[PDB]
Amino acid sequence: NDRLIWIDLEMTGLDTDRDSIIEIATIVTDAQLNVLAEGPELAIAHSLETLEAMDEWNRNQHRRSGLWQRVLDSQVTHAQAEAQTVAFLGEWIRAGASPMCGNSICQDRRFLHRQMSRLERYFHYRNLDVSTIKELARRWAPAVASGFAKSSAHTALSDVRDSIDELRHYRQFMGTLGG
Ligand SMILES: [Mg+2]
Repeated sequence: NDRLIWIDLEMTGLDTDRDSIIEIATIVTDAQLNVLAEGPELAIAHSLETLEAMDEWNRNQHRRSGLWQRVLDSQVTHAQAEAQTVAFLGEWIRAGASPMCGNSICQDRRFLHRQMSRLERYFHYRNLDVSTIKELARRWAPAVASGFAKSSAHTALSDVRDSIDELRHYRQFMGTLGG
């Protein structure tokens, strides 16, 4: 172990039962949050009809980021993206060792469970959600949030990259627990 798998996904919506994963990205860091390697960043093939069926903020966001065009042009399926990610991970850590790390990852895990089971099982059942710390800061030390801002970026790779930086930021104000 001593290595963490960070992941983030983009979806068509919020319904963990109906919506679909359209983009995925992973990053492996050591226990001290140093990036060791960036995994494949894949947009997943979906029909134009599926994209227009999304809400409004969703459509605008993905349009502006360019993900909308990557999805239509993509030739990668859920199974293909799953296989490549698992292969990437296989070169850094054995299955079942690392918790799933990121922001609001419970939501992500529920999507993986349905569309990318093999990848879901590659994770330890434990989650490492930066949101938990964000919630505590918000209630106990509001000022601590003022020092961090998320990247302008939009892709999943920058999002996961921001999650690591966010924890890295909070760690400075965690005292003894921060190490
Ligand atoms: Mg996310």
